[PDB]
Amino acid sequence: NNPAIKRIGNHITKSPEDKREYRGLELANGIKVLLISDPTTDKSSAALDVHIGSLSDPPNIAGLSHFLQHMLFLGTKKYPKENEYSQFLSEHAGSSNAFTSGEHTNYYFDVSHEHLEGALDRFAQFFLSPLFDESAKDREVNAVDSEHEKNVMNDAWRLFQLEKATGNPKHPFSKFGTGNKYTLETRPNQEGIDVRQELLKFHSAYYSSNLMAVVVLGRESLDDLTNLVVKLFSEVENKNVPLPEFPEHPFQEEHLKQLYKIVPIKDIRNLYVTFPIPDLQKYYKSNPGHYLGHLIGHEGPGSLLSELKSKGWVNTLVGGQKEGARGFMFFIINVDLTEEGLLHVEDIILHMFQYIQKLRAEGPQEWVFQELKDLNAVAFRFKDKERPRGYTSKIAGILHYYPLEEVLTAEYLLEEFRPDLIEMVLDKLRPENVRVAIVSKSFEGKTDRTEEWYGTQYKQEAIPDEVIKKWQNADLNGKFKLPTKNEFIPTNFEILPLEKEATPYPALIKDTAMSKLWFKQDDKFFLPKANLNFEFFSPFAYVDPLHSNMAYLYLELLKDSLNEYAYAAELAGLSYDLQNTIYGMYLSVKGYNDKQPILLKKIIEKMATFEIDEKRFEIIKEAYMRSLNNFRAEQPHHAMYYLRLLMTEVAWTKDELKEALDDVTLPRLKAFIPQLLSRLHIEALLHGNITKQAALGIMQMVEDTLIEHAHTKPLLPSQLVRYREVQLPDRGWFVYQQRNEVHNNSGIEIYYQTDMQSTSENMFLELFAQIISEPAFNTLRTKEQLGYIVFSGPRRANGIQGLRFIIQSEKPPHYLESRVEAFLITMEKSIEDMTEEAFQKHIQALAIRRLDKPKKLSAESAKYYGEIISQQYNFDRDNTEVAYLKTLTKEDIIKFYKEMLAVDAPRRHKVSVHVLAREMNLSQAPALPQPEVIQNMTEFKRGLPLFPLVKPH
Amino acid sequence: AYRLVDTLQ
Ligand SMILES: [Zn+2]
Repeated sequence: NNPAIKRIGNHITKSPEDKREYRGLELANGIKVLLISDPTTDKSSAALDVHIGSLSDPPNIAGLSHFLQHMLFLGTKKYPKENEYSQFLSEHAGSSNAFTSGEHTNYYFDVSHEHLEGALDRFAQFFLSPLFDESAKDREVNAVDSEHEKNVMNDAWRLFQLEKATGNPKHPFSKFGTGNKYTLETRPNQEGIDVRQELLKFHSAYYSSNLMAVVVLGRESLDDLTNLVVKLFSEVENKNVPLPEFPEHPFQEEHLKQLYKIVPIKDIRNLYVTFPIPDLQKYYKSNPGHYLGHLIGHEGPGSLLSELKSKGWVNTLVGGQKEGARGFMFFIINVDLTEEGLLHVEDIILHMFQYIQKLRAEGPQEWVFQELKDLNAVAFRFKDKERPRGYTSKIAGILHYYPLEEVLTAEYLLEEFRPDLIEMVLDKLRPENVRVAIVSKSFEGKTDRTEEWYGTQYKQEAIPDEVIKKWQNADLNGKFKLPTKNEFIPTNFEILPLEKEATPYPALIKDTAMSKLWFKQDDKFFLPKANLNFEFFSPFAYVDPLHSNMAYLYLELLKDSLNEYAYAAELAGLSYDLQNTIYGMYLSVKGYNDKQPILLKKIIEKMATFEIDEKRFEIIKEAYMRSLNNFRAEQPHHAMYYLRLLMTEVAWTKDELKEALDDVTLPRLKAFIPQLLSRLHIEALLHGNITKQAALGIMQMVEDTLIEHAHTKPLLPSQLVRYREVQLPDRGWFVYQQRNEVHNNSGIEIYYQTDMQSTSENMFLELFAQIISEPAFNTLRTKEQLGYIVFSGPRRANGIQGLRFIIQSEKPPHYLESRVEAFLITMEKSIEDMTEEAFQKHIQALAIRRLDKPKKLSAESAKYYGEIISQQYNFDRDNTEVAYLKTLTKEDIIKFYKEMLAVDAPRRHKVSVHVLAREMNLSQAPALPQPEVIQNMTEFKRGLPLFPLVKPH
Repeated sequence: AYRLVDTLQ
């Protein structure tokens, strides 16, 4: 036997398509483990999930377990350097993150496959001896504060906390989990708390092996992975901590039959209906709540949504079970509201209860369960191979809930038909345990309560006994019918043999005036799926703000019109994306190849013969107006949006679109559509389980459907225009300044434009960014604590590129600027001082990043798709660019920096976007020139040259 | 249709 191992699990049930090998085990100290051996993987990975989270925070230090999560990255006894962990990952093509929920704290990384042990050794120390360094603590409290700051004016986060504030205040559910400077520093200081000791005590009390689950994925054998995990994780102490449990629901009697009227930040209009329920987690083999969610949340003919939409009351609906914690759950039915729907909330809810009564009247349906089961089994068998980092993180969470042997299957395979459970949950969905919340600007000034953590304005009322009784008497409405058999359920899963003329990259198999067809039969994944991507080119989609508006409305009305039909396909693993672009339209159809030609045909047919329902036009127009207005409530880092506007030849602002929108009439839209479709060019990628002849057939079916119904003719080659990037002058510095009216933080984007994309320019820029990537985070966030959001990397647009920095902060942008410049000098010196081997590690790390193989079809499709829509068509880019990268020296990167990037660089091309807050041993910052302040974007663009477009490969 | 956590480092 082995004393360090309590038990090795039996065979871990997996898909027969899954070539990864698995071993489950439990260590002597109680840690549940899953080992995943993948000898092909480019990146290895591990995750650990501790079954403790913010619900276990001390009542007097809100945010403590989340603060602890940040602090674990900042040094341990074995590895005391504050950024040892993150630096090691960066230098070895790795990445890491962590999250805290109510009951879990989950930590994960990936890394180059040959450096798993080194990454895992550093990771393991988090759970053994963190330093909680006193200086680290005082700095990092600002990252958490800034994290909360960004959430404060976010409508979703405000509602999340409001639900908690309106249940039983004595229940742990009411806790504020994020924490901030006040809860984590200021108040603790006022009350004599040694926060470092509190962190040490919480870690000591709760970071117990018996509450932990670890997952490791690597190229190593299952035996080698076993020895690794035993080696590193056997020393975690078992303190036999009881798993927290919350059997009493936070919503008791006095919290039920309540109405909440809420003022949002954005101009949004929503209704939230919720019912307290028992914890259904244990019923995973039958899943009664999913069955009810499927039915109540259905969007097909006869559904709840269909009738509410027909009445003109709501546009979208989400229904089903929602997690609480061990011991409690919620069942929800949430809808957005039209203006008319806001006046008919009572009637909307009556319809909800009529639908529920129909479920009660028909009884549980085994055939519905069977579909659900069948679909889940197909989904499991043919699941796309996951990226290691997300996969390990997900399994570590669910190891706490299922037997070892079932961790892969448990969330998919359904086994038991349980009409007793379906009825039991259905018996909870009654007017006497309903909570109702309306979110609307119309409640502005009419509220009398304030939620303390976010400031949310609301009013709480008892629902009148007469309203309840009316809902209790809901009878059958003839508009409500159960769904019928889902005919999109796929049955043909045959993988076509690999054709003799098959190619490693997409081949251009059709090149006509009307269409350009790129094709690749899948030679890697061998799942019965395909991706069909189409760009429709028409200059008429973006000619002016009006036409851009009409393009948008057209496609939104089309999706709205197809919804009832497309929903069945979606349940059956067949989806589509349809959107307007600056060049025309984009269509993507993905999923099981079987029924895929049928959905595609329907989309093009509907496109080309579209007739608009006037009521839907008016509703969707009003939603779009609000959507344009609501951009005002987006986050300051806005900065990105202004830079895009500034740097692109043609771009309509949100303001211009807003103005043009009133001029969108039904007559005008009806005229626009045939004009849009009259002349087109189509560029397509058809990629997956499909032959050349099926691909050619699909392409021509799309053309013929347009030709037939819309009389489409080809666009002139010259009309296939692409937009250029503005060309900044040597040594120029421009600043554009605006104010964010909603958020009380600044945002900045700094762009150092370099030159057109090419092999050499690409790799100079990418190597530099690789070298500065971790240091920028470490310097600008960890040390200087300028904000939660600190980003650096290549910016690529319209065939041009450069280096960008994005920061969101309480500090003014002019200050942010001087800190980024101080940082840039630090990096020049750091590049001078680094060893030739440190330099080569960064080359190798970038190389691994660029060569990492797609694990699934759509990831491979997206790479080819990027080559196609950018018109570079460089399908072998990675090998070619990496071969050149390996050639680079320190002097090359120094010369590049000195020529293009240094403050005194002869070819420095700098543009800054400064977004001001609503209310508006540090290294030496260099002196900066006076910027030219941009007053008018049009004038700015007029006064500068435009770059060329990049030549196709 | 059928069916908030704190990051980062
Ligand atoms: Zn955080």
